[PDB]
Amino acid sequence: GYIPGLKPNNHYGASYGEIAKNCLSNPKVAQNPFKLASTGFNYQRHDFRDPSLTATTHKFGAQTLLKNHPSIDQKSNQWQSQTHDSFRNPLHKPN
Amino acid sequence: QHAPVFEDSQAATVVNKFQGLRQGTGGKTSTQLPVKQPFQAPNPICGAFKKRTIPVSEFRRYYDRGDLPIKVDHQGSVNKIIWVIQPDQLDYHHYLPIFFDGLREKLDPYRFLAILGTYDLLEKGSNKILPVIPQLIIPVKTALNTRDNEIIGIMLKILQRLVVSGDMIGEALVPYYRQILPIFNLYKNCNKNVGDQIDYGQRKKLTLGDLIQETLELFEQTGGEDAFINIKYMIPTYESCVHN
Amino acid sequence: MNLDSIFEWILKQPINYPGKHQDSQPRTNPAYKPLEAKAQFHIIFKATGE
Amino acid sequence: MFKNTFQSGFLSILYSIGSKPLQIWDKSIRNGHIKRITDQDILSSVLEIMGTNVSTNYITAPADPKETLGIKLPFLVMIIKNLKKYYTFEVQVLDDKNVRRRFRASNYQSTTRVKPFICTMPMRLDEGWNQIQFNLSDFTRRAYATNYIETLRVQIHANCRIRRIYFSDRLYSEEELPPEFKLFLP
Amino acid sequence: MREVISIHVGQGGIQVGNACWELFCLEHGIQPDGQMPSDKTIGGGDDAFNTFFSETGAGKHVPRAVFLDLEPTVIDEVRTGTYRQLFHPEQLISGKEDAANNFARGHYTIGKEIVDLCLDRIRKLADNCTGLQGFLVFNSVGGGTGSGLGSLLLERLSVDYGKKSKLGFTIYPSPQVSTAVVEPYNSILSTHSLLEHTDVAVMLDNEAIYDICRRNLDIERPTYTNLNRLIAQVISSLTASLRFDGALNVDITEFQTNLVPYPRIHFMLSSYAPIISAEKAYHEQLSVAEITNSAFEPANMMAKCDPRHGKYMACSMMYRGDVVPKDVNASIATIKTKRTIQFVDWCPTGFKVGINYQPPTVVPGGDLAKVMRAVCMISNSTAIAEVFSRLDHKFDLMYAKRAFVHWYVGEGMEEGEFSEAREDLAALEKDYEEVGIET
Amino acid sequence: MREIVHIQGGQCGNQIGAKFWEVISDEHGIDPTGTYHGDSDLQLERINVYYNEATGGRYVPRAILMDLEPGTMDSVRAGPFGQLFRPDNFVFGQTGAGNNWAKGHYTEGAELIDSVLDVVRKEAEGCDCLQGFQITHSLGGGTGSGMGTLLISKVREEYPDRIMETFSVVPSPKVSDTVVEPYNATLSVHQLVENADECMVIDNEALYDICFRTLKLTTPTYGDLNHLVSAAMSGVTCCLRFPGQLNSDLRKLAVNLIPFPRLHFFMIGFAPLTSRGSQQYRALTVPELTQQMFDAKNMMCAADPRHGRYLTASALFRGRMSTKEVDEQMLNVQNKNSSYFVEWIPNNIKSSICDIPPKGLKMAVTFVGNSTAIQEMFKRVAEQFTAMFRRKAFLHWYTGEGMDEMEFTEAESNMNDLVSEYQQYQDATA
Amino acid sequence: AGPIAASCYLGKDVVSSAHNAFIQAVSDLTTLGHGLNIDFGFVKVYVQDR
Ligand SMILES: Nc1nc2c(ncn2[C@@H]2O[C@H](COP(=O)(O)OP(=O)(O)OP(=O)(O)O)[C@@H](O)[C@H]2O)c(=O)[nH]1
Ligand SMILES: Nc1nc2c(ncn2[C@@H]2O[C@H](COP(=O)(O)OP(=O)(O)O)[C@@H](O)[C@H]2O)c(=O)[nH]1
Ligand SMILES: [Mg+2]
Repeated sequence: GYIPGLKPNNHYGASYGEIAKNCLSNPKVAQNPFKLASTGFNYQRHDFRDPSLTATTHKFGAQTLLKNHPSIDQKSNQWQSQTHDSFRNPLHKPN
Repeated sequence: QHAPVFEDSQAATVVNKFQGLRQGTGGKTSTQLPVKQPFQAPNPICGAFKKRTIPVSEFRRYYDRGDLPIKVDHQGSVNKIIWVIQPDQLDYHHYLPIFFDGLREKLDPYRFLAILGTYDLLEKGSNKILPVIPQLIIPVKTALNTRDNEIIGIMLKILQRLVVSGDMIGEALVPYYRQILPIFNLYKNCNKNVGDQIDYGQRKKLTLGDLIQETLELFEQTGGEDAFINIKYMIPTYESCVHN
Repeated sequence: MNLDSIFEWILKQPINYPGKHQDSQPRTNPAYKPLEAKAQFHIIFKATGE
Repeated sequence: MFKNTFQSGFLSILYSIGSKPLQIWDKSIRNGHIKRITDQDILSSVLEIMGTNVSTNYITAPADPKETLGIKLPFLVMIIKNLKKYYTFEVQVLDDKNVRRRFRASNYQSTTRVKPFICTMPMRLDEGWNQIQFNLSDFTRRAYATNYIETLRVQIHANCRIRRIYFSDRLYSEEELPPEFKLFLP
Repeated sequence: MREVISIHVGQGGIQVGNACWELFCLEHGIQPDGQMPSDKTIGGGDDAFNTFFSETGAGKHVPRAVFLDLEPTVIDEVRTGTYRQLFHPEQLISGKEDAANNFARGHYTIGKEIVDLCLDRIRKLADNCTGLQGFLVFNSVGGGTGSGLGSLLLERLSVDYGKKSKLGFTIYPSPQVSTAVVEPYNSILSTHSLLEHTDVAVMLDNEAIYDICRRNLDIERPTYTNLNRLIAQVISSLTASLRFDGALNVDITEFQTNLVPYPRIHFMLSSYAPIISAEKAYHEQLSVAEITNSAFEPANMMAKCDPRHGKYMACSMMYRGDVVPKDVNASIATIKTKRTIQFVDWCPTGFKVGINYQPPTVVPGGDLAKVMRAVCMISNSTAIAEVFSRLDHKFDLMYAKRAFVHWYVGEGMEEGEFSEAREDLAALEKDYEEVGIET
Repeated sequence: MREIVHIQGGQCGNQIGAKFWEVISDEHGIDPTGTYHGDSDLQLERINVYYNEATGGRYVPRAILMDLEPGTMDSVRAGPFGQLFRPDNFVFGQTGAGNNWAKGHYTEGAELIDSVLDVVRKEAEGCDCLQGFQITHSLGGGTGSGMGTLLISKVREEYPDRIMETFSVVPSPKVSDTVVEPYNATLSVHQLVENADECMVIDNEALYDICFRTLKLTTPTYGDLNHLVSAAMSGVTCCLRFPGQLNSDLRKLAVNLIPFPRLHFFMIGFAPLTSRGSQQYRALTVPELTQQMFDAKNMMCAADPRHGRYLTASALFRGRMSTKEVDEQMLNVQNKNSSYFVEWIPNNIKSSICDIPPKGLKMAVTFVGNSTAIQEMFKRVAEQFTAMFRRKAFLHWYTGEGMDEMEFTEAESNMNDLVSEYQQYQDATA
Repeated sequence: AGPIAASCYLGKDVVSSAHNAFIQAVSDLTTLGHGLNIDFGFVKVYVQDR
């Protein structure tokens, strides 16, 4: 049943337990920036806004995409997969 | 026309029990209950081998009003045309394309006259056949579009006779391969896998595969150096004959 | 296609158009013998046209 | 199957003049065609095979596998018309040692090599009809340094008009050849 | 004083070379900079790296590898990668124009301008070595440049060196899943080329490794890195006997005398065990008997072929870890007693066994866990004719209408070389069916 | 390394290029002043493919703008990102062709094309290693349809080994803006089939349908159409500029998509496309991407793909993904729609992956499909052409410049010949 | 379909399936040619190629 991270953003080649641990220990998945209550009594505390001016007078009007897509993180797959030792120790577990 | 009496045709083995209203698929959701097989669009087959609906011929409209000098003679067992005026004085430029166009015709005597006249004109011509090549292209490809076996075989025989008729013609024909060949791609492989038993069709050359291969090797024999490269560019599965 | 080659076209392909029409069906009245699949759908067409 | 049978001067396996010229031959055709037609060069009916992908189109000497067609005789010979196209044929032979070895012969090959199982050899074919004689004795003795006991299998591939396939047993000229074996010139 | 030279050609070759050369560097304790650390030594012994490396005289080490490609993307990526100080700057040969999956281009048109420099580099590298064992070569078979350059390289080396051993690790196209559309043609051509030029060839098709990753490693979205890591582990297990002490060592030349009954039959398929993640690796014994049973069930074959459909000629297989000859023999007897596995008639004993002491290493950030006992198995069996049958069918389906033939004949290759490869493959299948019959 | 120059001609071509260069510059982080301001290192590694470096550290596109009327460049000057272009490359006439293919190919193109050919020659010899040429043009306008095709002939007779791409806008009969469209369309296609190595057809009607019923936006315009076309163009050649798992350049696509030399006309599509309001809810994964890719509605052409059988398909993915998803999805698609795929070539879909996605997307897909559906475009345009030519209507304007009806007849004959041969392989069986 | 089923003394479900099966004349029509002249009574509906 439903480990949250996996399905939306397809997680690449890695162990199932590894992906589950990563997407569980990552931030988000909780905490309210908007502070809305789950009941619904607080619905009008926050006005539903989506943070350009569409103008069809002469040209264009398509508008760019929403802020849920990556930047600066564009980086090569061989780079991300292929690092030498500066990782967590696979078998450390201090006793 | 006839048709059975439709309200009388019947089925016997099926039982006459009728379910009535009482049925109900609610409350009985077995995992083995049937579903539909939803309608599936049939495979599209197009009309690549459908008939062409032969267009109107020019030979009929010239001959019915009678401006071509041609005489049907019945003295021979098979009719043999004699010439009111001789073919060498006849101008090939005006007449010959019309005779080529007349091949599409099937109704007598127009077809008879068209093909036989083309044979005699090609045989008689010596050098004047050479300049008239460019305008002969329209009738020949229009006929080849017919997708009818008889007309196609006749036209391929025409092409053989034309190429063997006079020298210098094959290499002159080289630029015009592009528009005349691609019909041959359709019917290169259309030959019968009759197997072991005898074939009787050597008498009447209806084996369009043999005819097409014969025509192709004749074209390559007579054409010239670029004939092979044109043939290979046009039809893929060709194999050279002049090259050992 | 004179509406009867349509009959043949739809009857020749059961997998493409599966349904109750492909086989004969019992009549609700016992006095009437069950009809063969080709003719029953003719009768359906005649009734609908009327 | 041609075993325990007297075989002295000649052995005709396939001969295109008959009700069914190929009783024993097996045909497998994917994109080709087989038929006998009277020939313009030689006014006689000739069995004939064509197709594309010469590898797939072939006829095998024995009808079914697992059995020995072994031929008593040393000299193979065929009557073949040159169609200026691809053409291959192979023979499987049994040597002094109990080993079955294979000779492949190709029109379109340009290099020859020896291998424990296959030895491919090119040919050069003259124009028109011709008689080709396969010694096979010098071939086994030179490539393998081993005498031959029996001739297992014969295989002919696509793009040929075949008149006669037989075994001659010795270099024979047209005078020694019987009238039905010799090819009458046009 | 034993050496072996590695050749990587094609994008697949380069990408598997990166993965393997990480593994060997970690196994020998060498940093990416090529310098062995002054402190924190992890590996005993000397000359152990000499099989794959050469000492510079003071400090760092040079891998005995060469990288070839015509498309500079992967090579430039390596040269900007974290291993840039490892390799020689001028042994990473980059072209300017790609073969674009055209075998004719890479065999006749653009590879001939690079092969001269390549063989010059090979001579320079082989001059240093004294006990040259042979060459390993990596190339994806379904790619134009890889296939053509590999074929040309093998043809040149066979006449330059003569009897030196060469091992080709080919990645054949899967039965149904493939990336290109023309690759049967170049696969058949390259197989025809290397059949008469390569001593040993290994089958490593993709789909089988995908399924192994799915079942055992519990990977649901595998990528190329995992396959490359697994192949690297197989290579390490194969060659550990040349640089680690063992009870019953096996040399590279212990193969052309053990595995191939006849010169024509030298394609073999691999298997590896155990393959398991750390989350469930430690809950069972990892006993030698069950791991060697894991090596032989048809489910863990590295190539998409069914061993149950044919007989076996030979099985050469190596353990690394704390195995004992008594347990190896006990497991082999059990395998022989098993009825679903049958050997060819003329082979009473068909097993060659190797034992090595060094347990397999684990790459941090990888998938596999750390275990003591591992087995890598190489089998030559009659069942491999099915892949040739399938590729033959795929080939003649398109060659019936002469599709794509112009894209090859327009670049120097004649019309008739396809049919030679076709009849050669037919001869190969006839050879397999001939060998497979009992006496 | 392995560069390609850009040539644009005609009003439609110039409008397409004016947005294509904006998209490319935004992708590479280049300001309209030509000074780099990007953030990622990969943005400049292979930047030389489309840009030349100049003293002072600025970059300039290697694009040549060509036309017979000056208003087009006098307009593209004023647009955003228009300052990048070299003033010297611009070549223009002083009269105009008047949508007349005869004028744009015989009486004015022959005189003007000398300077533009010299400039193209200079740019071609300037670069270190040529990959090919790409040109964007429309088949509904006379000057474009004549200039572009004569330029293709001139470039091909000079560079026999290089590749050519032509992004052709084809006129659909429903939304027609010019009464002379069939004539110049047929005349252009006749020459284009002989020389273009790849042709990529785009339909305004299909663009309207997609921007209406997929995007759910009220009022699209030529800016939006050009934006879609620009995304489609960039997707094809992105892997040539960025690293990837399976790099697949233009030559690889040409080898793997064209079975026979005369079949090089393709339809394309881009994914994903979502409305502004419904973007928040869609979950971007490869099943959704492939189901939107293969949908009949997403094609950039009015041709209906399920009315014919695909010869070959090709998909270029952008973003970070696992190849298992890609290939198993492609296998599932080919298994489920087995009736619509030609049977005598097995596994007829090519896949490729690039790890750098377009800006503003996690993951994107560009589809190029060589399908037998394009026969209907040719049938309709041929029917309109013959209906108008049977009465010799609108013919004296063309015949006034030394061109006669034999050329029209030959063009129609070859056009129908291509139709027949192209539908030939649809019915072939093993 | 109820009056039609009553007239034919046949099942409503089978007659409805019969209509849904026939109404797939668009599949026949999409293929080239295939001229259809459906009469079923008073209206004669003809369709040529398209
Ligand atoms: N196992 C494995 N195979 C790969 C990998 N990358 C590509 N391949 C295989 O290689 C084949 C195509 O060749 P590529 O490696 O992509 O490229 P190439 O061999 O250099 O040939 P070109 O594309 O013409 O340059 C594909 O069919 C894949 O099966 C990989 O990372 N791992
Ligand atoms: N995509 C796009 N198409 C356009 C634009 N302007 C015109 N068109 C199309 O181009 C066709 C006319 O082309 P035209 O301007 O005559 O080409 P030219 O003669 O070479 O200048 C019309 O059918 C329009 O549909 C544009 O800004 N964008
Ligand atoms: Mg590659």
